[PDB]
Amino acid sequence: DFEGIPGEYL
Amino acid sequence: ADCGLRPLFEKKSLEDKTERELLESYI
Amino acid sequence: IVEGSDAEIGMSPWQVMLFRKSPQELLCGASLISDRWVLTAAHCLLYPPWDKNFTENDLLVRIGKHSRTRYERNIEKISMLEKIYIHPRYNWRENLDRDIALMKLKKPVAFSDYIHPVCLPDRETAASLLQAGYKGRVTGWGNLKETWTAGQPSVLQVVNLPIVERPVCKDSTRIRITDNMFCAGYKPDEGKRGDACEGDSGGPFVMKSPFNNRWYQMGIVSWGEGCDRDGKYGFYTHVFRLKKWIQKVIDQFG
Ligand SMILES: CC1=C[C@@H](C(=O)N[C@H]2CC[C@H](c3cnc(N)[nH]3)CC2)n2c(=O)n(CC(c3ccccc3)c3ccccc3)c(=O)n2C1
Repeated sequence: DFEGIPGEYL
Repeated sequence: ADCGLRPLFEKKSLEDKTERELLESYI
Repeated sequence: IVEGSDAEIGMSPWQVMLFRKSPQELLCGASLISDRWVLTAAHCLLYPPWDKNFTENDLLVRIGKHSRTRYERNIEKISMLEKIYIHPRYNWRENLDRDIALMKLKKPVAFSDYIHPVCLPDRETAASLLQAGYKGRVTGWGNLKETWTAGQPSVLQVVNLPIVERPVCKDSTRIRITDNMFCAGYKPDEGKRGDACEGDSGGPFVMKSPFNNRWYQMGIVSWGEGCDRDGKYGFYTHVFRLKKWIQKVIDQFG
């Protein structure tokens, strides 16, 4: 349900 | 300090919709 | 939260959402105690019986969120952990005794109208506010109901709960309650409900000092028997009881 968070966090 | 003084409330001197309840409970 | 309501934007600036990288998922609540440290329950991290042992790299701490699901950019801040410290004597084996844990931020978090720390209680405040009948407030993005027939809420939720007497807490359950726990909620007699639910654990149980207008974290949401059951109460880490500890690592490790 969550919107994707910016990649640099991963 | 500033801990626990909320900038959108305690800071503009505004109360949140349910806080009353609390204060009242510390009767 | 069972029986709560949509919180107000900026209502809980200390509200921390402990996020899981793979799968991308809500894991727990937590609270901002400083610019570098987050406060949480150990059980969100270590629960051997559930094969639960998260490390410094499994989690992401998102602060200043309101929306449960949306990446709220320029508003919320996703941060990375330095280290996790679990109370050396946390008791997952028996009663989840000493369910406390400190999480260290990779970098200082910038306070905004949405990001602001809560205080820790002192002897006198802890003293005068931690009394039965006295209502605390719990917030989280946990489940609306214990199980949902027919991870649920649109936005951060709120519920204000009465602190209950020991013996009442002790009657409630079959678990060995300790000095480091405290229970809350309405008696089946008070025609009034609500509770923290699943996904609400580790989040803050705060009350307002009628003396200084400051909001203080008196407990961390712990264990319970289901959510909102008649005759049972929600359990809470006794934050002020474990202060000697907080104080200690916080200065061992900065
Ligand atoms: C990671 C864990 C967290 C937590 C949880 O899932 N908790 C769930 C249940 C309600 C809780 C909760 C609801 N409202 C508040 N304030 N807390 C939040 C989500 N927990 C339990 O309560 N037990 C069950 C409980 C128990 C057993 C027999 C009889 C009564 C209660 C238990 C507590 C402590 C140690 C071992 C078992 C268990 O095995 N765990 C594991």
